Amino acid sequence: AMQSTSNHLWLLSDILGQGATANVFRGRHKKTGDLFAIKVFVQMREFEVLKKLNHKNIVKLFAIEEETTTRHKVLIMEFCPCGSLYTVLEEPSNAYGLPESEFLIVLRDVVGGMNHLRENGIVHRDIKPGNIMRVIGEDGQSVYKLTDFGAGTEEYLHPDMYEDLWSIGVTFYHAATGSLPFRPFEGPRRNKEVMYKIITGKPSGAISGVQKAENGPIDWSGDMPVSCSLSRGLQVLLTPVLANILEADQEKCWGFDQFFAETSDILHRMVIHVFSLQQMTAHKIYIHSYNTATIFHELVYKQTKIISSNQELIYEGRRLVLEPGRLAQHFPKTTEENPIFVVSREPLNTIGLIYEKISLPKVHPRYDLDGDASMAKAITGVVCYACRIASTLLLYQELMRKGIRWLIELIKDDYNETVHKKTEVVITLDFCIRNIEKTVELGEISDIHTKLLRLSSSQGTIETSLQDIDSRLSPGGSLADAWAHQEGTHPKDRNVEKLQVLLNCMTEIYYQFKKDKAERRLAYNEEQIHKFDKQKLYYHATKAMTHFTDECVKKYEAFLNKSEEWIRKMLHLRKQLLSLTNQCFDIEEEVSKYQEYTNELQET
Ligand SMILES: CN(C)CCCc1ccc2oc3nc(N)c(C(=O)O)cc3c(=O)c2c1
Repeated sequence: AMQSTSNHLWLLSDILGQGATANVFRGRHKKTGDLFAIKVFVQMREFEVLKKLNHKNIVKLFAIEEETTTRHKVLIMEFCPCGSLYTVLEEPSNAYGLPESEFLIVLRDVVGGMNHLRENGIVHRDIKPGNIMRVIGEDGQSVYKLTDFGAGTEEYLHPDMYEDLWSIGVTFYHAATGSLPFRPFEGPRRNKEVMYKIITGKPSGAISGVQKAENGPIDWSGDMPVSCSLSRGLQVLLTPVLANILEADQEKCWGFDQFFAETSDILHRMVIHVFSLQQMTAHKIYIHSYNTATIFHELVYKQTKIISSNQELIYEGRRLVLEPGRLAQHFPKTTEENPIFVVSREPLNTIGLIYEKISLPKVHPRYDLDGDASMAKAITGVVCYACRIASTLLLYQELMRKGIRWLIELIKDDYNETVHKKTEVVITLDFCIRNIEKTVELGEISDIHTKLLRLSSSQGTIETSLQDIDSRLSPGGSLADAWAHQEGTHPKDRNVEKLQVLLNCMTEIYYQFKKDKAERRLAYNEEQIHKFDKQKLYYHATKAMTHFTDECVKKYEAFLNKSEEWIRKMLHLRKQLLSLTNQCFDIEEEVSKYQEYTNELQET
């Protein structure tokens, strides 16, 4: 049994969305077989004007047909097989926030879609992840579209409307943190009056309000949580956009013009990957392609507290000198695995990666299809977070080994250049101390040897202290990079994939529990499978957290503690080589005052 039309037909089992106004079914065309989104319920004019609406970020309304049996007005819309943004946020990998690249696609499509709607004059009123569909483009990247804006949601209401830019800020915060900005204790249900009190609290600059106790306080915050998977450079640019659109004051509201301007400023910026080798921290500098490198060093300082003049950059095993006027679009292309390492002559504190330390929530023995579903979603997102941090800690160590293996070669290049200037002084020394011996009232000569022999003696002390550094930069010379290969974790251990095996098992049990919740009750046979796999869900999470802390974190903190000591020894050797090289330049000019002095007397 199923309904049909003159051109389309759909099964009632293939139901997609179910709302108050109508329901949307997954249907096909009677002549082509292509899949369409069939929506089964003044109109003839406001619907044909939605047909001409053609935009990348808007679901195309193809045609309007009338059903056969009930003669109901049926809308033939574009089918989006990936679901809505809410479906994307339900996956455990996005439980603590979307990927940073995926987050930029959402912001670009949402802004690009509403801007086209404002050019035509359509107010969306309700903008939630349920109103934003996802389509895979021809290139493989996601494409987000708007669809439902005709005649919103309890969690995405303005305080004055609770009794346009508001729901957009809640959606972006939800997509960036994986959670809602204003959450009471028992959720926005019976604590609905608390939800209204949270919004009317209007802390202006703050964007979050977590009630971690029943009828307790409201923990405000103006910054993104630590679990946010976005880069620190993106949070600095995203925070003021949300804070200025999350307050009831129309006097202090931004409006679409200032919103579209500042959002376009973020999307027009390219990414420059920079890894602080002395702090063991990876960063992402969001800089426009037309800015100079001076502004680039400014953004590196605002994210690493490194002075611009002290920023010494390394790229692909060689030093990198950035001209203060060199545009950002002419910088070398960088990735997360091949960034621009920044080192400074000043001593820097070794911090490492900062992440939220979360534990496993206890599993309840109550057989509750809704309880086990909400429990499986939270515990699987925790493993995704631990699997995310594990891969980040592995990347930090692998980036650390390359940066250290490069820096020792850059130091050996500075040592070899000192040898070049040493041979220039030794040749000048010998060809001037012996050219006097050939020619040899004598105090004009004896004072030279008492000064030339002091130069050859102090120059020799540089040679002894240089070959010592050559012995320190040798394998096993109290500065070798061999410890980095024999301390932390490696891709050979395959720790990220060992956690990802247990993650897929927990996700399949979660997806099965997600299906078990749709079914109101299970049979006796399926009930025990739901209980047996529920216990396996705990053993998989316990096995992963044990392997995460007792292997990934222990080896990381052992590698980090070893790195903090090697940085001091490296900073100590750089100060000696710099002094020894400076002791070769000042004596290079001290032998210049004597090579022309007595060697060239005056006589007709
Ligand atoms: C990857 N798997 C988990 C997909 C999840 C289920 C699904 C699939 C396709 C869909 O395609 C839609 N296409 C539309 N045009 C509209 C609308 O316009 O409201 C709504 C939907 C869905 O909800 C939907 C859900």
